[PDB]
Amino acid sequence: KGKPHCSRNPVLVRGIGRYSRSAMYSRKALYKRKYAALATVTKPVGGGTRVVKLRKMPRYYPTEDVPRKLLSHGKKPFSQHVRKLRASITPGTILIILTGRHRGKRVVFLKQLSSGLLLVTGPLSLNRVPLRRTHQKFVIATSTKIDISGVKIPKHLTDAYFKKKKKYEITEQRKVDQKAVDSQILPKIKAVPQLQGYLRSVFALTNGVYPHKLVF
Amino acid sequence: SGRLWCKAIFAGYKRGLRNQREHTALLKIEGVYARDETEFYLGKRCAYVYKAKNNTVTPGGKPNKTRVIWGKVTRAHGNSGMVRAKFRSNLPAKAIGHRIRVMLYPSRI
RNA sequence: CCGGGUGUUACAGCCCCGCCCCGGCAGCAGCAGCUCGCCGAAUCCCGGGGCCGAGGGAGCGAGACCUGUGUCGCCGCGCUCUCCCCCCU
RNA sequence: CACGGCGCGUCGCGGCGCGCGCGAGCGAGCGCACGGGGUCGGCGGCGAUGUCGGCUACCCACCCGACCCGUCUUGAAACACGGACCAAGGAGU
RNA sequence: CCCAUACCCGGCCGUCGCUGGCAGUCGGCAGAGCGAGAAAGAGAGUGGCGCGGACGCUACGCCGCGACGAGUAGGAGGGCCGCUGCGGUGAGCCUUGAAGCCUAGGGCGCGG
RNA sequence: CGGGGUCCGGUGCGGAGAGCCCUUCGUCCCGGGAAACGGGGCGCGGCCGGA
Ligand SMILES: [Mg+2]
Ligand SMILES: [Mg+2]
Ligand SMILES: [Mg+2]
Ligand SMILES: [Mg+2]
Ligand SMILES: [Mg+2]
Ligand SMILES: [Mg+2]
Ligand SMILES: [Mg+2]
Ligand SMILES: [Mg+2]
Ligand SMILES: [Mg+2]
Ligand SMILES: [Mg+2]
Repeated sequence: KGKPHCSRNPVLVRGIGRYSRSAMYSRKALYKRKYAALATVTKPVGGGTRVVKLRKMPRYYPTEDVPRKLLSHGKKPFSQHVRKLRASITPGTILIILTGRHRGKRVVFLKQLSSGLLLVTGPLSLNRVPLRRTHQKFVIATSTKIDISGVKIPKHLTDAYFKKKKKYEITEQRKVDQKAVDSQILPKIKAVPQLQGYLRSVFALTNGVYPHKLVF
Repeated sequence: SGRLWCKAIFAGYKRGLRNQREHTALLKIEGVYARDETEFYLGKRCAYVYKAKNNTVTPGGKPNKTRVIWGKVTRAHGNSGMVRAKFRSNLPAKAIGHRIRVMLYPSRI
């Protein structure tokens, strides 16, 4: 019993607390918190009753087996890895896809997903790309942004939604979600002059220009 | 539609004067000629692309005559923008002074 | 405007020297991001690139009233077995 | 502030130090991790007569390296000597 | 700024040292330890349900830590390297094909 | 028309190679800006231009 209180010290730096041992002994008020000192089931049968033993022994042991592994601590499954995002990437930023089938297409970025992939879309009405996922490494984040803080995207879309199944047919749910997102995205980009044509165009490298020199 | 990589020339292997180490290549990336300009290309993937005689399978397409040796940029070399690269297999010596595409998708911007 | 000469503050300035609270005020090995140093128990934070991941039965608690489990030792922490208050969903 | 009980407190210098008892040296759970050497409870493609894999080994190309062995000798690639090539025999019993 | 077989970190092979560790596989007849700064007893005593638990150990074996590795003349050790014959042994192989010889085939061993 | 004179402009080369040109998602409607002289044509027949 007892409601779980939050930690009494803000994290000063990772692994170091703001308050020392005595300050903690005071804040926790420990000066007044002193304390001092299955495998069988009976069943009826039509005889009598039988004590059936669940978890019965195997009917085959292999010729030989591998031993156990030593224990390690710092290794966690991909589900609960901490997700990182580049500073230059914020909702409403223009990205340049570098490796997909949509090579060098300028695309608006909306949301960071749960597994770290970026939920991205440039309204397919003009640059022909749907709601999609893209790894944050394989995109160039240019320094041009629109304001999409006042748009709502459905909460039902997620990595489970975008996960591949199994010919691929687009679903009516996909169509309606794309329409719902673009109906709010498009007027925002149409406010900025010469932005729809910019998104329609495709990025490329000509001779005499070098990425380390040019800024974006 | 356009070109999404940068030109480099496979100048030669990392070497002394009488010894050469074929597990590391030297690339001259076009347009960069100093150390304070090569930090952009560190860690970028590079590809040596060449044609052959037999057809080979390709990702997302029908088989063709093209083959690729992949690699990555490891560190700067010298003071004049030369770059050290490491490939999954040591490049053939016939590629000296030929084109290697350094791409951008291992991006940090 | 220039050249030559005289000279001692004039229609420019320079150097030294008693004091005026070492006169006073910043500031200070200065992001006036190069005017000249040695450092850090008087030092910490964040980030990027490259190579590698060898080893494989570490035990925990259960108590002769039980026989489970495979997140374990050292180390650093947080919460509860006290009671209140504040804020956001 | 790696301070935290009550006492008998001289176990004591004037309280702090610092001793003797307090069922007598047994409070428990959960959780996070810069903690006695990596894991994913993360994914993507291409596959039947043209494609996948085969270090080495067959042939060829390229860059770097690279003088013919045995022997005597201070010193051998030597303008020092033995040696066209191959098979069998051949010398501390 | 460039690089040696030098130095630092890591993997692997071997040698040497610790004259290191393991007979404790002590199981419903049992209780799973002897890594823990401090020479020595998880000391013995007498009075006030479910029947269950991986591998091991050719001890000439297995396992763990460190350091090191040039070599002529020469010395020593190990060869499950090789050739021929003899005593044993393989209820061995073989005319449903031995020996020998050839091979752009598949492999093992640092090497023989 | 070319070569000289004066004069006027630039001169760390803005008539700059630290530069210039072309710039490619495509198609469909209507409007504005430029053009009506323009665009495209082994679609054309000639005339010059070159050692
Ligand atoms: Mg040579
Ligand atoms: Mg001789
Ligand atoms: Mg001699
Ligand atoms: Mg002679
Ligand atoms: Mg002679
Ligand atoms: Mg002769
Ligand atoms: Mg012979
Ligand atoms: Mg070492
Ligand atoms: Mg030796
Ligand atoms: Mg042959």
